[PDB]
Amino acid sequence: VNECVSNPCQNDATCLDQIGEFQCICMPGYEGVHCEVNT
Amino acid sequence: KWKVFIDQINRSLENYEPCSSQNCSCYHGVIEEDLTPFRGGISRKMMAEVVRRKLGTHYQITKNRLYRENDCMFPSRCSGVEHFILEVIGRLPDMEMVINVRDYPQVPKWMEPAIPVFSFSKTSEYHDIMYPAWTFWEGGPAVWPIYPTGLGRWDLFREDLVRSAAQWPWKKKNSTAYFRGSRTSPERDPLILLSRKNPKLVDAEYTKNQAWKSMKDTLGKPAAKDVHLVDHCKYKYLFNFRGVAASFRFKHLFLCGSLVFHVGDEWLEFFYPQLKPWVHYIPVKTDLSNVQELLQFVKANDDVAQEIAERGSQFIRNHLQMDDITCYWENLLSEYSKFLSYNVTRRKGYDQIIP
Ligand SMILES: O=c1ccn([C@@H]2O[C@H](COP(=O)(O)OP(=O)(O)O)[C@@H](O)[C@H]2O)c(=O)[nH]1
Ligand SMILES: *[C@@H]1O[C@H](CO)[C@@H](O)[C@H](O)[C@H]1NC(C)=O
Ligand SMILES: *[C@@H]1O[C@H](CO)[C@@H](O)[C@H](O)[C@H]1NC(C)=O
Ligand SMILES: [Ca+2]
Ligand SMILES: [Cl-]
Repeated sequence: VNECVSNPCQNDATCLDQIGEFQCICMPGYEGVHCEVNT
Repeated sequence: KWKVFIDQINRSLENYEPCSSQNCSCYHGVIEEDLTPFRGGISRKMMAEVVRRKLGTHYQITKNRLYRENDCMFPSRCSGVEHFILEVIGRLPDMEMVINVRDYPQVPKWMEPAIPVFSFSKTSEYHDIMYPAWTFWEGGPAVWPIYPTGLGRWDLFREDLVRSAAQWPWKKKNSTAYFRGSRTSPERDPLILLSRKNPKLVDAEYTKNQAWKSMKDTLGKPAAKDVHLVDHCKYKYLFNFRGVAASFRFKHLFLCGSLVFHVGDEWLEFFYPQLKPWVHYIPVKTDLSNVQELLQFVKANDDVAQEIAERGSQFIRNHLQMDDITCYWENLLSEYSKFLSYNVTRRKGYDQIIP
């Protein structure tokens, strides 16, 4: 399963599907695993 | 000419046992069924195997305190689960469990012996134990721009949907069936294709999700704009499909007061066994082969269609409240703990989940 299909990334971040893993690339101003934190 | 469906509805109502409970006991059969594979007991060795295999996030409860391994693949989903566990932990006995926060279940039924993993969705071909999904509090899909921090807060969404339903009484709703979602299962394709062929019959369009790579992911058309669930309520007929597993869409559609068209009968959440075809919603064949006949039927039997929609709305309104979610967590974990055949000891390095 591509974990990005269920939109784990908040605040219009980009989701990258890695080997059975995901990464959220935040818009500037956001941080955290889900880009949920305001920097 | 509708006798066949009419008789099915009469039959289904004759079979129907309404839940009269004021608590989540409506669902106790689901707990009993999901724990049946573990009635011989869950050994320490079995738990070590689940943990070793990284099928989920390892939680422990001792002395009414919650502990967890460091790693959680989806922190917001762990946070949502923790919200409910912490609400009820003052009344929970000592236990430990592995809670899978991925979309897909982890324990196929042919695995012997069965090992215990909690997942939000399964089919009867899995031995995972269902739990109320994280999204009842937080961590559901972050659909930009409508749910920028993730679909959650069921308590608030309930209020918004009931208010929207009041703005769209049945007789004012639009007769074109409606769906807005992404291509998380190809089982959705026939509806989008029917919509493109017959847009007065069905308005079904693919949005994009965060895994989008090309126009293939929307069947060769520009992605549709995302539409808030409260803006679904103006439509009489709302479709629901599986995605990777079951979808969070389903519960919301009932509260519109609209008639839910539920496609397939394999992928479940814990509350689905209490929603009954023809009592609470219209069942649609997995392949959509009877969808046009069903849409003609409801249009020609609008009184019956409204009765079904009202029953489904009332069931979610009365038996899927936030308190039902908390209740189910408490009853599920209390019953599960009875099958641990050993005494749990907190693991070295597991921090406490506060507060
Ligand atoms: O335009 C949209 C698209 C999606 N969603 C909601 O976002 C979640 C994810 O929907 P999607 O179809 O992308 O995937 P699913 O989880 O249904 O497989 C579901 O609760 C949908 O109801 C929504 O409210 N409006
Ligand atoms: C839950 O409701 C059932 C009746 O539906 C009742 O028998 C039971 O005692 C109730 N439990 C609690 C704890 O209120
Ligand atoms: C009902 O909704 C459909 C699909 O969105 C739209 O094409 C149609 O014009 C609407 N009909 C009325 C009478 O509003
Ligand atoms: Ca992935
Ligand atoms: Cl996933």
